Amino acid sequence: ELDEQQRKRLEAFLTQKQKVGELKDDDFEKISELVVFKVSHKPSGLVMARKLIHLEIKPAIRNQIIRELQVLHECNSPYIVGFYGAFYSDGEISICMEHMDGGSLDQVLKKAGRIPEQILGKVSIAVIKGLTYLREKHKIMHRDVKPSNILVNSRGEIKLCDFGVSGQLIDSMANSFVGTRSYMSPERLQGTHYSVQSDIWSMGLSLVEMAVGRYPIPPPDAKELELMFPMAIFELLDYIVNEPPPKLPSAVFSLEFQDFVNKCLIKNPAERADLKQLMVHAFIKRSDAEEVDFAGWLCSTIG
Amino acid sequence: TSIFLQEWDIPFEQLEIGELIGKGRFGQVYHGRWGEVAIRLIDIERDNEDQLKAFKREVMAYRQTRHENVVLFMGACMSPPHLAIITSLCKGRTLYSVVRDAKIVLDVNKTRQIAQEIVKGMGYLHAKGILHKDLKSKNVFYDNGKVVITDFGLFSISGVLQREDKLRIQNGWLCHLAPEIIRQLSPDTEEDKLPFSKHSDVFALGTIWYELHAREWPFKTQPAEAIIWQMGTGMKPNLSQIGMGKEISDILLFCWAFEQEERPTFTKLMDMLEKLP
Ligand SMILES: Nc1ncnc2c1ncn2[C@@H]1O[C@H](COP(=O)(O)OP(=O)(O)NP(=O)(O)O)[C@@H](O)[C@H]1O
Ligand SMILES: Nc1ncnc2c1ncn2[C@@H]1O[C@H](COP(=O)(O)OP(=O)(O)NP(=O)(O)O)[C@@H](O)[C@H]1O
Ligand SMILES: Cn1cnc2c(F)c(Nc3ccc(Br)cc3Cl)c(C(=O)NOCCO)cc21
Repeated sequence: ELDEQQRKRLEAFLTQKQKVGELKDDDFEKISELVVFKVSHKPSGLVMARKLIHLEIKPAIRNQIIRELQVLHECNSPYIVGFYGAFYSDGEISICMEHMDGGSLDQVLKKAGRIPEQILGKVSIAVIKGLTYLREKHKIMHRDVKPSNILVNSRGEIKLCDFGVSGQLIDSMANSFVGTRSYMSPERLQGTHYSVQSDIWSMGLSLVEMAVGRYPIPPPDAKELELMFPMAIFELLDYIVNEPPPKLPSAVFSLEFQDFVNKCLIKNPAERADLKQLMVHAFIKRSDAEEVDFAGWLCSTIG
Repeated sequence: TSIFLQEWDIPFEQLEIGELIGKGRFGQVYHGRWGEVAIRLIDIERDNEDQLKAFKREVMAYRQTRHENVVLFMGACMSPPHLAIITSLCKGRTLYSVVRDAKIVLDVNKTRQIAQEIVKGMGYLHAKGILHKDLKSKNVFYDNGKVVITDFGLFSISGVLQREDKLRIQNGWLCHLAPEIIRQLSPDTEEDKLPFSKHSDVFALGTIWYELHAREWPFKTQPAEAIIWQMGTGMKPNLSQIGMGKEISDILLFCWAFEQEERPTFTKLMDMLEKLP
């Protein structure tokens, strides 16, 4: 909640906020594909990340969307990605956000073999305080925590994106893409009342996948665990609800980390650790007071 | 290798293609002139020739169909890579649009009657040995008491599922699928090899029966993954939270039965709907 170097650039972000004004398609030139695109803005020299979501609906409904989306101009934190603006062009709503040259954590995990414990500690702290910021300052939960929605940069800060700030955009979604990797909590799969605890589960499941280099459900057999060091969708979801949660191997990781992810992956959300309990857990106290050049790891790992 | 439109009993001289009727996952649906008609233009990639070889057989099966509650299949011409399915044009509104309109009033008696009409048409299609496998309120049309079924059997050759290791689910699709189908879904599952049956179509009608009274799809609040698990393990809503009697709830209990064999046939379902207040 406090720092001066983090306040140094977040206000400089608000200096770059002045010339953003309003935004339309012809302001942008496609630079590259990361559906999201890295784009070059010309009314102002910022290079931006503009995300296009294809939806067709009456004008007043998507105007209600933009009203709900402009709240992102209000939320500012070193742990959540900054917001430029949201306009409607060619029947596809655009969300303009910070471009983070490191990408998402799933594609850097695809680049590396596995992500070491020390980096995942700093990742845990920032995700916890990011979710804490959203819940305590804006009364919102993320609803979609997963490695593809956690971004990194060469400066060394990591931020949460694709969080649920708008309600009508949930219902306005024409469709959804369900694959073989699911990060949804058991309580949401069973359709019960859910809170930020579901985001804490998603964080825990994201952490173990990045630690071991493989999506951990179903758990691998003995031969696959040694080498590291065809399933329908319903079979996976029913495994998440009824079978015991995934756990880290007991040999290569510290007790603090193993207990940390175990507290995050408790099926009962009332017994699952909350953001406050995680803030006191021994794993992040230990990780917070560590000297790790995150920018050095990234730039040398991804290249 | 080709189907001519001169092979059809509807005498065909000219066909005018008009404006687009609406957006749709499967091909484009234009206005037409023959009387006005509904033309659905489809593209085939000229692969799986044996699958379109079966598409021709399924189309010739449509030729023997004629029923007051089933859209009149009028013809189909295939000059690869382009195919076209020509059916009678339905005036009025989709049951999807009618059910979600504030001005339209849907008492228990009209919902009983609308359901009975869909059952009559589906009973015919089953008797002819045809599976609809994509029954929704967007494929049923309602014009002041006239109820017609549309788009039967298209889902087999549809290709509405096509990201890498990620299957595409649209909003209302899952809540119509019986549990045996829901448990089969996979990022590389295909429409031609899904275990559809007469029982699966009865399940899809049970979804419409819920939609008629709640006037919204079941599992409206919840995301796709939650719907897949809840429906796969047999969890289903009821209509008591809106004050519907046991008679109207038993319809769902039978149609949505977890075991296939416990679901009634359409003839038996027609009997059940006759005995409502
Ligand atoms: N601010 C950003 N900076 C850099 N890359 C970004 C940024 N926002 C999004 N991306 C990239 O955009 C990709 C796709 O984003 P997204 O639309 O969330 O799909 P996804 O996260 O990969 N999977 P899903 O969220 O289920 O659709 C991610 O994998 C990131 O690499
Ligand atoms: N015979 C018809 N008369 C009138 N409108 C029709 C007829 N056939 C199709 N349509 C309309 O054409 C549009 C596209 O239909 P279709 O391709 O079947 O998609 P859909 O079933 O409505 N939704 P989806 O299943 O997601 O593709 C819709 O607006 C239909 O109502
Ligand atoms: C449901 N729903 C409601 N509000 C939403 C919202 F604001 C979203 N995006 C977003 C939010 C904040 C920031 Br900072 C950056 C982004 Cl890109 C998304 C989203 O990213 N969906 O991705 C779906 C797959 O394509 C979804 C939202």
